[PDB]
Amino acid sequence: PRKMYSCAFETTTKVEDCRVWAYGYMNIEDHSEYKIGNSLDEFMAWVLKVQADLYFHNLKFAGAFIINWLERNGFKWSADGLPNTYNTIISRMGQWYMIDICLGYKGKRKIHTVIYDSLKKLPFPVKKIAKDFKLTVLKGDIDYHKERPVGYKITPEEYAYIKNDIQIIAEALLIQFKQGLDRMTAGSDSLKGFKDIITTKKFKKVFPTLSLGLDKEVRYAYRGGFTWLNDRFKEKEIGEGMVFDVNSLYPAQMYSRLLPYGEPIVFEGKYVWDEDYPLHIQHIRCEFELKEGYIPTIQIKRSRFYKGNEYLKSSGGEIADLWLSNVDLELMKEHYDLYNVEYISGLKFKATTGLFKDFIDKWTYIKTTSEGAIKQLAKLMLNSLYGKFASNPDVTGKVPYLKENGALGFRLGEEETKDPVYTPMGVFITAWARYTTITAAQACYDRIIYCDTDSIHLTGTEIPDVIKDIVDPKKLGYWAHESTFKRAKYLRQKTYIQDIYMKEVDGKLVEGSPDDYTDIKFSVKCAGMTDKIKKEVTFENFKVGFSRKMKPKPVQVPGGVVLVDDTFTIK
DNA sequence: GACTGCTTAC
DNA sequence: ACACGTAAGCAGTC
Repeated sequence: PRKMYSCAFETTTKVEDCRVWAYGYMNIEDHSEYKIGNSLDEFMAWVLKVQADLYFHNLKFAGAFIINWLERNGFKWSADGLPNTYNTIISRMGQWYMIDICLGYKGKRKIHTVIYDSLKKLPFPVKKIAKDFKLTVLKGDIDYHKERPVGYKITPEEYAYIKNDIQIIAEALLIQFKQGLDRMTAGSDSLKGFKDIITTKKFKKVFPTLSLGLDKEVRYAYRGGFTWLNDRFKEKEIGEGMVFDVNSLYPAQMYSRLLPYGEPIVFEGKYVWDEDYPLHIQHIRCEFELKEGYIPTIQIKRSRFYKGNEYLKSSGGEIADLWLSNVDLELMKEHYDLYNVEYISGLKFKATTGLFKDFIDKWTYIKTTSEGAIKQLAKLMLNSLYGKFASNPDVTGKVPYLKENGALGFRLGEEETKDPVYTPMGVFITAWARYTTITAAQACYDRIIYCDTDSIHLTGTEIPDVIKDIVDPKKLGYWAHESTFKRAKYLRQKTYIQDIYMKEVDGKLVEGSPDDYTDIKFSVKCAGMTDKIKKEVTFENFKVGFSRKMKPKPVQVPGGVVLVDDTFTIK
């Protein structure tokens, strides 16, 4: 039997002086078995003997400290699992999944302690896990800036906070492991849950392995959310308005859209219609013009002519090279005039609906019928599945080492390649989401202000008639009226403020309407702006210019990581 | 269009 | 071996 522990560090804040001042571990399966202490050597002496699986929330962070120690106490990075070495899975993007510390072997069997990221299983802050999973959480936090020299003694209150953090996550992990969700990541749990229901044998045949060449081509057609500000509202304080968003955008598409499967057939030129293979990805080159009355939908990245975040009113005298799904292209043909179109090549796929039916209604049932923890875990299964079909088969890692200056650096290791899952499915799921949002926006063209992925922001407070049929606050894939606002200011993409109408229901501040409301609530959405800076935003100062030197930046230094204060400015 | 290394929005 | 993202954005290095 292999033991699991929930762990945490607290650490100092000086660049010149970065160390652990307290540590905690708790047996996930026996919360009475735990220890708080003030020494890394002591923690790490234990790490090297428990021969168990450890979890930290945000392994990226405690990890820098762990590897700084390992490197100064006789360990080296090795992918081959030798004695006195450590292996890691750290992605190209600097996301941390594992630290495997090998001590040796008894017979064939490895003797080691593996450290994981509980954030990868439970992707929220600890405070929120507590609230949502109905677990005990203390209000407030440890005083972060506070002088703590070597041999600082942990106070009773800090012991309290440290014990509570590790317990919140112990209790949560355990509920998850008990539910069957034992894999490394929330995403791995979903996909395994989905494979379980359709069976591995069928999965392999319905979702075959494409070559790296084809996968890369399918991937040129893989895009995310539609994020668009109607430019007539740009940097202009408006009055009343309202926000609708879809109920579970992605699962909604998975439940009922025509989605691709099986071994694709490659074609040259322009796709020719085929009932048996009715979905396709088409490579074209063309010019185009937005028609009057229509929202733009063509966004061109990775070219020296745009400006990859703009949705374009026109191709501006240049030939646009793009790989598109048939959903993209059908929308695009209806919003634009496309001309001088060169149809190069493409793949076509067979298709069906309800490949995800059994999965989705299983966990939706579990969601509708359960409270707190299990309810959350059921949301987690539903929402973590689709992202995972389009997994990049390039798993080239990052390898840690100590730079000559005592701090932790990173080099890219060898090219590694895993088998492609089923990237076309990812292409179409997100294609359908976009179509859903854009056609709703366009139906409300005379009122639209903004969209971001699953949201449409409209002027005025009455529900528009074209939308009235597909609006319901609960039904999957329908639009829910989630808020109404008194006034708003949209600066650019992912950058807006709203004064939301709220009201008191059971003494709680919950969204209301303009013939209801008891109160207003200021709300700041602004990518890259950390919550402390948001408090400084007001309606008057929220504009290109706004700048505050209050932004934490984590920097590598000898010993570990330290948050340093940086500036955030709207440019 | 292509640095690194990080943030939030969804 | 084990490993969901895309998108839009700021600041500092060389």
